[PDB]
Amino acid sequence: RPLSDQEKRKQISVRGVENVTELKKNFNRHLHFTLVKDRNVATPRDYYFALAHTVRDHLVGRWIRTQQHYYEKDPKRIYYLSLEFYMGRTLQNTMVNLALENACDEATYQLGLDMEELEEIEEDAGLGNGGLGRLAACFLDSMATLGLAAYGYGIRYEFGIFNQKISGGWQMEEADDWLRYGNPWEKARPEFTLPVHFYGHVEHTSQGAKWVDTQVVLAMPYDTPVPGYRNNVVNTMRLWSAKAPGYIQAVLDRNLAENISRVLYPNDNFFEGKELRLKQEYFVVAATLQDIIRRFKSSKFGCRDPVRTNFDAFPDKVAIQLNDTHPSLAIPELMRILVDLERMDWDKAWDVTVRTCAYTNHTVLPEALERWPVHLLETLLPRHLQIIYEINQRFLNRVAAAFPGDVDRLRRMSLVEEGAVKRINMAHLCIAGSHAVNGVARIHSEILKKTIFKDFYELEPHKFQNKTNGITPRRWLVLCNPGLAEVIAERIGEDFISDLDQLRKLLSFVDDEAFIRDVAKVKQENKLKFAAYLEREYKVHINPNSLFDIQVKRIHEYKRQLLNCLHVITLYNRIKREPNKFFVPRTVMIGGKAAPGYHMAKMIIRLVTAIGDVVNHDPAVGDRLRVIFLENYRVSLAEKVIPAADLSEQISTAGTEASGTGNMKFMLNGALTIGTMDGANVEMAEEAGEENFFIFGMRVEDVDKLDQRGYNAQEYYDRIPELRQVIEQLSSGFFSPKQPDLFKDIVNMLMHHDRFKVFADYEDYIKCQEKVSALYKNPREWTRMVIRNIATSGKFSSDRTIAQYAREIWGVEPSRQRLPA
Amino acid sequence: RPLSDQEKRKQISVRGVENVTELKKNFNRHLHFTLVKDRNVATPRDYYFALAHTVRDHLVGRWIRTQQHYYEKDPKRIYYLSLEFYMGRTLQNTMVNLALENACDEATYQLGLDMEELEEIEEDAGLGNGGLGRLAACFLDSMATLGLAAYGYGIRYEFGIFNQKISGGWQMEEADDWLRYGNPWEKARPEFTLPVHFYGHVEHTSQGAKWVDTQVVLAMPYDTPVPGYRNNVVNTMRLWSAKAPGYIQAVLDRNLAENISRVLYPNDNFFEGKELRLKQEYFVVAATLQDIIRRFKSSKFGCRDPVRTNFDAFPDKVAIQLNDTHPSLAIPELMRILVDLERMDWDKAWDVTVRTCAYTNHTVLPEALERWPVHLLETLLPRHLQIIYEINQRFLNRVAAAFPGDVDRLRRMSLVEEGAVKRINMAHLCIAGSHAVNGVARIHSEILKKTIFKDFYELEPHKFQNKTNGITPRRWLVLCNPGLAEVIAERIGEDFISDLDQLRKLLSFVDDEAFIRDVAKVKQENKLKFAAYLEREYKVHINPNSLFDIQVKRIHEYKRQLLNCLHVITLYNRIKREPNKFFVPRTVMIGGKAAPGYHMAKMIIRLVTAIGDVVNHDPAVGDRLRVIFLENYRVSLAEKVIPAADLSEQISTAGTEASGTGNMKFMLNGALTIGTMDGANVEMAEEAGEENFFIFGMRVEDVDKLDQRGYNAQEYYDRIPELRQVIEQLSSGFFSPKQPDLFKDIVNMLMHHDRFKVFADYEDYIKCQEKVSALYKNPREWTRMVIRNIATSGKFSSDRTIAQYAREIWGVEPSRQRLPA
Ligand SMILES: Nc1ncnc2c1ncn2[C@@H]1O[C@H](COP(=O)(O)O)[C@@H](O)[C@H]1O
Ligand SMILES: Nc1ncnc2c1ncn2[C@@H]1O[C@H](COP(=O)(O)O)[C@@H](O)[C@H]1O
Ligand SMILES: OC[C@H]1O[C@H](O)[C@H](O)[C@@H](O)[C@@H]1O
Ligand SMILES: OC[C@H]1O[C@H](O)[C@H](O)[C@@H](O)[C@@H]1O
Ligand SMILES: Nc1ncnc2[nH]cnc12
Ligand SMILES: Nc1ncnc2[nH]cnc12
Repeated sequence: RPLSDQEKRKQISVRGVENVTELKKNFNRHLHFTLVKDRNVATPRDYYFALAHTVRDHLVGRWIRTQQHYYEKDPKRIYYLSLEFYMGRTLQNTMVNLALENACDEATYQLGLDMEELEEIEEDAGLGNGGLGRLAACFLDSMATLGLAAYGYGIRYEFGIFNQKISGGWQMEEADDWLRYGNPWEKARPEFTLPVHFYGHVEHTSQGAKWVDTQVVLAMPYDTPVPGYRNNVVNTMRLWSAKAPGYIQAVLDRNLAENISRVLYPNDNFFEGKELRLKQEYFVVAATLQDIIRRFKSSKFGCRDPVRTNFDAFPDKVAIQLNDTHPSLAIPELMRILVDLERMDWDKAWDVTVRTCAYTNHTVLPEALERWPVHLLETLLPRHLQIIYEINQRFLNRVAAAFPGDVDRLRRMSLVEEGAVKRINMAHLCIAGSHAVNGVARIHSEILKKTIFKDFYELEPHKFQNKTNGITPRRWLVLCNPGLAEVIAERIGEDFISDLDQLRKLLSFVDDEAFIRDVAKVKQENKLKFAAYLEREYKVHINPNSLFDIQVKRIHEYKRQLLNCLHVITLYNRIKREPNKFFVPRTVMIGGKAAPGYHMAKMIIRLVTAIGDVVNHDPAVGDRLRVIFLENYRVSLAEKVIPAADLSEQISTAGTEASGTGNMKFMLNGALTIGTMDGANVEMAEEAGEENFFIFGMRVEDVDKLDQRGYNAQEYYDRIPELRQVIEQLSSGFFSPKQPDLFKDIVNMLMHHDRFKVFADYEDYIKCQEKVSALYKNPREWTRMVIRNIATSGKFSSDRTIAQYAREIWGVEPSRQRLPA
Repeated sequence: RPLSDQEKRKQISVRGVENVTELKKNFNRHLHFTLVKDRNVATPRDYYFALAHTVRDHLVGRWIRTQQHYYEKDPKRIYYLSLEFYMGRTLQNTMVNLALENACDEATYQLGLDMEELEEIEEDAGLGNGGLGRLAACFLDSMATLGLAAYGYGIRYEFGIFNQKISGGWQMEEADDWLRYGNPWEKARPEFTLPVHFYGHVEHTSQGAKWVDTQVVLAMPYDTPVPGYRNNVVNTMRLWSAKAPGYIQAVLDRNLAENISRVLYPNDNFFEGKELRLKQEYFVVAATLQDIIRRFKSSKFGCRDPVRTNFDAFPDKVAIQLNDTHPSLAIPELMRILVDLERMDWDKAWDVTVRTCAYTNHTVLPEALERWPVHLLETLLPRHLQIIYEINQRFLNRVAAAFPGDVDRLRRMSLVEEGAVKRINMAHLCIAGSHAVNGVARIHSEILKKTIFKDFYELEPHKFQNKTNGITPRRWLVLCNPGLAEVIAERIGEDFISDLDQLRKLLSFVDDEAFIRDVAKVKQENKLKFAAYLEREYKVHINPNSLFDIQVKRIHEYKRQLLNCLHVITLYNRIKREPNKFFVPRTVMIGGKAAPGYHMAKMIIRLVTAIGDVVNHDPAVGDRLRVIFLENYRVSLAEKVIPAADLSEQISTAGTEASGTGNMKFMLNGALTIGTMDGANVEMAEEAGEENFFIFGMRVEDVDKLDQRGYNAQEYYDRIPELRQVIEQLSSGFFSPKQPDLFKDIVNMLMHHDRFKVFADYEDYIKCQEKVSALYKNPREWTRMVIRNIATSGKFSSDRTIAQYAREIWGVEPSRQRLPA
C-alpha cells in the first residue's frame, strides 16, 4: 500500500557502535568529508577536529534522545540564567562522560596519532570571569549527571575573558578570539532567532500597555550539548548571539547592532554601570524567557502546536535560577510578557513570577552589587522601569503592613535607592520577585541574613536558604588528576566519581603504608609534569622537591594576594639574614587576571614579577625560594597546576569571600590549605577537622570589632619590625631600582586605606606559614594529613550542591537512572 | 612488526556508493548528527540542508582526489582572478554534474520529501553584479568540465548584490544576507590566513626596498568545490574573508578591519573611485598571489616543503587571468613580491610577470574604466605606486623607441593620466603587463583595436585577441530547461551537453512535425510554469498564450530599457486608437537592478511600474497588453523566466554592449531575438542566419557618423508624430497623475542629452516589432525559426570559449577524460 509522506518520514530515524574500528572509520570520514582534508596536508589541529566531530556524533545522538525524552515526559524544566559560562575544554570531558576515552585512545593510536597531543590543541570556552562562571559550568555537569531536565542560558561572547600576556612584568590584555578555528561543539540555530526590543516608549491604552517605537536587535541561539556522567543524559547549553534585524555605509553599519554579544565584561566582583552591559543582560533575558515560554506552550510530543496556553502549571513546569543579579531583569520581563502580551492580570502574573524565580547571591561587597541609575533604565527600557516601580509600590505596601510606622525601613527595603544618583537596587528586585534567595556558603548565607539582607529576612524569613557551593568531581579529579583518581579507585572502586561522599572510605587507609606512598607519588608525578609543561610552554625553573605554594584566582584586594607577597619577601629576608640555617625549599606561584580598569590589581601583578626578578636571581637564596607569576590563569591551566600544588592559599579577609571554589579543587587534589575562616573554608575545615588545616587570622567577629573602632594599619606597623622592613623595601625601590616609586600606590593603600586589613593578619599569617614548612619536613605526616583532607572533601561535590537546589528550591528529584543507547 | 606513526597514518584513507539506499542513510545521518535535528522539528529548510550535506560528501570526495591528482601531475595551474562570482544555486547543478539527480530524487521520494521543493529553499550566491560575474561562474563550470587545473579567486562578500524590493514602483535595496542560514558548500580555512599590507611607506635600502609601518588586515580563504560535467573533476573556488590581525571599545573595533569583505560594490559598467573598493581589489590580489606562489613552491606530492624555489618555470606552471581591471594590481604586486621579497632582478621578474598575466576587457564606455587618482594609491599603496611609475617609464621608453618623435603618443599611451586629477589608467597598466589582452566578442575586440586601445595595438599587435563569450549549457539548458533538454536528447542523444555544436543536428528536424510540435509544447509548458511561479510567489497575471516579450539585464541607459518603454506606450496608444483592430496579445516583462546611486536607472525602473499601473488596468486594452517589472532579477530568476520567453530584447546602442550573455541564454532556450548589430548579437545573427533574427537600428558606423556631426534628438522628434505623442504623455503626467513632473529628468535626457540615441532607432525599432508580432501569428513558422536558432547556438557554449582561452592564451590543452570514482 502506497505510504503517505507521513508514514515515509518515519524512516527519518535516529540511528547509526562505540567500536575502535567504527571510531576509526568515522574519524577517517570526518577528516576527509567534514574537514575537506587528507593526510597529505592534515595538521595536528585537523586531527583534533576529526576526533572532536567523531565524539560529537555520539554526543549528539544521546542529546536528541534526551531532548525527545523530555517532551515525552514533560518534566519540570530548570533554566539556569547566567551571563557567564566558564566551560573550558570539551573533548576529554565528553569522552570520559560517555565512556569513550579508552576506545578513542586506541583508535587514534592505531592511526599513528597521540590523543593527549590532540586534546592540548583545543581552546578554552572562557565565557566567564572566575568563580561565578565556573560554578555555572560545574552546575550544568551536575544537573545532567543527576538527570535533571536542565538548561543553561547565556550569551555567546565572540570574545571571552582576555588572554593575559605578561610583558615587563605587567599584565597585557589580548583579545580572546576563541572562535578563530571554529567551535565544533556548538550548533547555530539561525532559524530560531528572536526579537529583542530597546528604547522607544510606552503608550497606555484600553487594550494594554504598548511599548512602541523600539529598536530591535535579534537573538540567535547556539546549542552546545552537556553530557551527564555515564547516564546517557545530554542536556543543552543555549547561548545567544546578536544579529541585525549611503548604501555601503548602511550595510557596514549592520554589524554594529551585533556588538551586544561581542565581548564579555572582564569584571569580577565589581559593578561597572555601562549601558552596553545592561543591554547584554536584557538581551539574554528577553530571548531566554521568550524561548522558555515557547517551549512550555508546545508540550505535546511530535507536535509543535502551542497546545498549552494556560499558565496555571507554569511554575510547576519551569524554574528560573538567577545567577547573581545580572539576569535580574527576568523578573520584570516575565511580568511584562504575562501582563502585557498574555493579558494575565497582575496579581496572578506576580504569583507565577515569584514561584518561577529564585535568586543566588555571590558577594556582600558593596562595589559588586548592581545598582542601575534610573535615567539609564528609563531611556533603554521604559516599560521595565514602569513595572519595576509598580513592583516596588506593591512590595513597599507589604513592608508597611508588616512594620507599621517604620519610616526608615521603607527607605532601606525600597527597590529605588536615592542618593547622589537615583538607582534601582537589583538585589532588592530579585528578593522581591523570588520565592528563594540563597547564599553560596554557610557563613556567607548567615552574613546575608544578618547584614545587607537583614530587613528582607525579617519580612520573609522563609525565602532565605543556603546552598554551599561545590565543584564537579569529573572534571576536577577524573580529568585533571587521573593519577590520583586511579590510586583512589584501586582502593574503593569507581562509585565515588558520581557520589563523592564515597571518599570518606579513604580514612581506613590513613595508616596504609602503600596508600601513603602512592598518594605522595601521584603528587610528585604531578609536580614533575607541571614543572615540565611550565618550562616547555614558557620559561620556567623547578626543584620539584620544593613545596609548591600556590595562589590562583582573580587578582583582588579582598583575596589578598598582597598578604602572600608580604610573606614571600619576609621569607626572602629571613633566608638572607641567616644563610647558615635550614629553610624548607619553596616555590611560590601566584596567578590570576586583573580587570583592565582595576589599577591596584595590576600593580599587584607587577609586584609579583618584580619580586621574582630579585628573588629568583639571588645566589644567596639559591633554589630555596622561587617566586613565579603564572601567566594567563584559566580553566585548562587550573586543571594542570592545582593537581601539582602542596599548599593552597585561601587567604581572603574573614567575611569577604562568599564561598570560593578553587579552595575545593585544591583539597580534592591533595593540597593542604592555609586560609582564614572565610566562605567555604569554614566548612572545609569542619569536614577535614581543624587539626588538618592551617587556619589563621581574624575571624569575622574580630574584623567587625576593628571596623567599629576604626582600622589603623599604623598600629601594627609600629610594632612589627619585620613588617616595616618589608614595606620599606617596597617603598624605597628595592624591588624596582629603575623606578623607586613604582609601588607607591600599594604602600600608601596598605598604610592608609586598606579595606581588607592586610597588616592585621600579617603576624599570624607568618606564624601559620612556619607551621606549614614544619609539617612539610615530615613527609609521612604531611601526606597522612593530605589523606585526611581528600577523604573528607565529599561534601564539596557539585552534585551534592545541585541535589539541594533541586530538592529545596526547584521541587524536582535527582535521578541516577540511565537512558538507553 | 610495530608500524611507525607514518605507516599507520596510511590508513587515513579517502574512502566511504551513489546508491538510493546509501543516500537515504547519509541523508538520515546528516539530518540528525550534522543538523542536530529530528523529524519532530525538521523544517523543509532542514531537509534541504540534509540533502546538501549528503551530495556534498560525493562532491568533496571527488574534490580531494582531483586536487591530489594535480599535485601528482603538476599541471600548469590556471588562476581566474575576479571581484565577482555570480554562482547562483548549487544543489541541482552539483547533482546533475555528478549524475546524482535521479538517485537523489528517488531517495527523497522514499522519505516522503519533494526534492524540487527542497531545491527552492536554497539561496543565490550572488557575489556579482551581472554579466562579468556570471561569466566567471560559467567559466569555472567550463574549466572543470574541460579538465583544466583551474581556480577561481575572489572575495567572499558577506553581502552580495542587494535584494531588490519594489514599493510604490520604486526600487528599494535590502541587504542580501545570503549567509543567514549558513553556506554548506563552503569550507573555511582559518588555518591558512595570509597578511595583507596597507598604508605605511617605503624605505630604500642596500638590502632592498622595504615597505614599513604598514597596517595589516588578514585574509582567510573559504573553499567551494566546482564540479565538471560527469568527469569527476572538481576544482576550487577560493574566496577571501577579511579578519583582524578603552578595552571594550578596542575589542568592538576589531570588527571594523573586516569591513573590507563586507559588501559587494553594486556598480555595473561604472567606475566609482572609493578607497574601500580599492582596498578590496588589493586585498584579493595580495592574498591570491601569495597563495599562488606558495602552491607553486610546494610542488612535491605528499610533501609540503617549498622544494621549488626557482622561478624559471613559473610562467609554465601558472596563469593569471584578470577579469577586467579590478584585479589589475596583480601586475605590480607580483613584481613587488618577486623583486622586493624574492630578490629577483627587475627585468627577469618583468618577463615572468608578463608571461603569467593576461587581461580581459569588458567595456569601451569611459565611465566604466578604472582610473585611480595617484594621491589615493600613494597613501594606500606607496610601494605599488613606485612600481607602477617604473613600469610606465620602462614602457614609455619602448613607445619612444618604436615611434621616435611621436610626442602626443607618449601622452596617450602613458599609464599616468594628467587632467583635472592625476590618475593611473589601469587598462593601460594591464596592457603593459600582460602577454594577452582580449575583447569579449568579435565586434568588441575589433572596436578595441581601432579605438581606445589602438595605440597599444600598434605597438604590440600580437597581444590582442578576441574570445567571444559563452554560457554553460549545463546550467543554462539542462538545469533551467529540462523539458527542452529532454526533447532535444530524444533526437540527438546527450552528447551536446558537453559539446554544444552537436545542436546543429537539430537542423535535420526543422521540418519534422513532431519536433516542431514538441518544441512549441515545451515553451508553452514553460510559459504556464512561469505564470504560476509568478502569481504564487508574487502578484501576477497571465494569458500564457500572449507573446512573452522579455528584457532582463541590469538597468542601463546604454542597454536602452527606455527604448523598450517607448515601444510599449506606442503599442498602448495604437490599441486604444483602433479598438476594432486585431492585436497580437503580448506580455512585456522588464526586469533588472539599478546601482543605488544611478538616478536615471532608478527613474527607468519607476517608469516601468508607472506604465504598468495604467496599461494593466485599462479595460479598452483588455489582456492584449500587460506590462510587468520583474522584481529582484537574479541568477535563479533568470533560470525561470528565460526558458519562458518568446522574444529576447537585446537592444543596446550599436557599439556599447561589449558582448552580452543573456542574449545567448535566450537563444539556447527557444526565444527569437530582436536586437541591434551589437556585441555578440552579431555572431548570433551570423550563426542562425539573419532571416532568423529580428535585427534593427543603427550599425556601429551610423552611430559614429551621427557623433561626428552631433546628435540632435529634436530632429527625430519633429518628424515622428507617434513619438511626440509618447513623450508628451511622459512629460504631461499621463503616467504619473499624482506627480505630473515625475518623469521630467527622463524626458529632458531623451530630448537634450541622450548619449545612446534612443530616438534615432525608434522608428526602425517599432517597425521591427511589428514584424515580430506578424511572424507570431504563424505558430508553425515561428517555431521553425526557433529551431533554426537553437540548432545554431552551439558556438555560444562557454566550453568553446574556455577551449580558446586555454589554447590561445594559457597554453594548456582541454581534456574530456574522466578521473576514477
Ligand atoms: N514537540 C516535540 N516532540 C518531540 N521532540 C521534540 C519536540 N520539540 C522539540 N523536540 C526535540 O528536542 C530538541 C530541542 O528542541 P527545543 O526544546 O525546541 O530546543 C529538538 O532538536 C528535537 O529533537
Ligand atoms: N603536497 C601535496 N601532495 C598531495 N596532495 C596535496 C598536497 N598539498 C595539498 N594537497 C591536496 O590538495 C588540496 C588543496 O590544497 P591547496 O592546493 O593547498 O589549496 C588539499 O586539501 C589536499 O587534499
Ligand atoms: O558562587 C560562586 C563564586 O561567586 C563569586 O565568584 C564569589 O566571589 C566566590 O566566592 C564564589 O565562590
Ligand atoms: O564579458 C562579460 C560581460 O561583461 C560586462 O558585463 C559587459 O557589459 C557585457 O556585455 C559582457 O557580456
Ligand atoms: N574591577 C575593578 N575593581 C576595583 N576597582 C575598579 N575600578 C575599575 N574597575 C575596577
Ligand atoms: N552606477 C552608475 N551609473 C551611472 N551614473 C552613476 N552615478 C552614480 N552611480 C552611477
